Amino acid sequence: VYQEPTDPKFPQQWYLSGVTQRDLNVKAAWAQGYTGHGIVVSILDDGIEKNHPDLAGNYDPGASFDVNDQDPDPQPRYTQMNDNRHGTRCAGEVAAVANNGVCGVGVAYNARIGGVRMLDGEVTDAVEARSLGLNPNHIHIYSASWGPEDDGKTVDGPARLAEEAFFRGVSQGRGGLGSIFVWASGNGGREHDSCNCDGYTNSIYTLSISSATQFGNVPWYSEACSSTLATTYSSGNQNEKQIVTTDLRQKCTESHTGTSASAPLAAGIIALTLEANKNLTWRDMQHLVVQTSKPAHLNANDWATNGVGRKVSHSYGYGLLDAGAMVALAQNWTTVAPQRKCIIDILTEPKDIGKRLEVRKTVTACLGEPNHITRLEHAQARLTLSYNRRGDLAIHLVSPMGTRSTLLAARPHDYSADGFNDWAFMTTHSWDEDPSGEWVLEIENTSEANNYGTLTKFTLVLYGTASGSLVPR
Amino acid sequence: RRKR
Ligand SMILES: [Ca+2]
Ligand SMILES: [Ca+2]
Ligand SMILES: [Ca+2]
Ligand SMILES: [Cl-]
Ligand code: NA
Ligand code: NA
Ligand code: NA
Repeated sequence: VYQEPTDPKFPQQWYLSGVTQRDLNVKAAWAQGYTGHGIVVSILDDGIEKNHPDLAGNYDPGASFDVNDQDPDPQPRYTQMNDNRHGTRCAGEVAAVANNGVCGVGVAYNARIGGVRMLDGEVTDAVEARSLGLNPNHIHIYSASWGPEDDGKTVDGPARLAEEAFFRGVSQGRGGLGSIFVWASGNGGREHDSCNCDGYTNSIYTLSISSATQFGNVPWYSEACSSTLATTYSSGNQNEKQIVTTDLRQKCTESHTGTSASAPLAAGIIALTLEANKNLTWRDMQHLVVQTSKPAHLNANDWATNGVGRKVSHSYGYGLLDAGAMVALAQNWTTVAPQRKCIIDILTEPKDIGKRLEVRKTVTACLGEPNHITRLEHAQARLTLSYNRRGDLAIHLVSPMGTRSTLLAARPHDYSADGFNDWAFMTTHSWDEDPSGEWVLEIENTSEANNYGTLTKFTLVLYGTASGSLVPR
Repeated sequence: RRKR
């Protein structure tokens, strides 16, 4: 009979378990025997308090480095403002020690936990790459609660070294099974930011995780976009509870908040899942998340049923992670087929955008070729366009099965005249659909202004396989 | 360039 943790703050970790069902169903995974033993998670952040009384027992120097000062020790830099507390808070969510009379517990409270000190300084492309590519045959899961500015006017993503680190990680990392990169989808809700304008969350190589409040609502800071894959609980209003974790200076906090708290909880659940089947590939893990995540009682006005019967929202992806379902489904999972990539150049000539532009194209998805895809994973619309005020644009993509993905919603603060330069807008919402057939791209001016521009390139990039489908939900 |  499984005995739940006795830690003093465990009863306040409402998101881990409860009679109420507003939780991540983590105790169910613990009771199946999965607590994270043998899995290694690294927090890419501003450092980790490696001697914290609730982290020391799980701390792994092999999962750690200090990229900012070029040494092995990721200890945070202590200041009066406690600026560098952020990574320690994230680490305790994953792997705070259980049953030791201190604070609460991590989701994967027997996993090994490290940190890369890389945010406390100028975060260059090289800094990111050295962090994302740290010890990739030892670290299984990387958690990143950071990214480009959430001002609602930035379009930015990994530069060359960081993108090379992503491809090296998913291709050769973890013994060729692929590093697992977990990303917080963003805090730009108040600025009406879109997480598709963030190349880290928008990457197919990251599991981008959004947030829900305790009462099941879209938090004020949440960013909506089609690249988000799933959701974990985090903070909301001041009547809703927050996240309990390890704090700087060997303290315990019950007020960890924002998108920053959601990615580590997902990383911990993924750690439990990897313990249940260490042979899972980076793509396997995304399939598991898609199949097991739960929309129920998450409130959003944009819930839609996709072509294979799954509910999907731009605020939540496929819904809340469900640790018990993840670990159960993982145990007998059959490895997915190798990933195929079908490139379809859509345009035969540039197209003036004007007030509204619709581009329709019927595709065969590489029929007859070795990269034929009948079972979609990620899809990208790689767009090159000029426009006089970028944030007035709304962009939608409709799949042959009728699933309408918002690639870009209006961003009131984005005044840029720089347009999009082969920007790979990504959607998860057509996962497992057959991509053969008519795709529709819609670009529209959401303002009354007389805006102007031209779409010069639209590449539809399909990823997926040609085997192994489930009967639709 | 990058933010917590
Ligand atoms: Ca150091
Ligand atoms: Ca503890
Ligand atoms: Ca953002
Ligand atoms: Cl590729
Ligand atoms: Na590989
Ligand atoms: Na992603
Ligand atoms: Na079709």
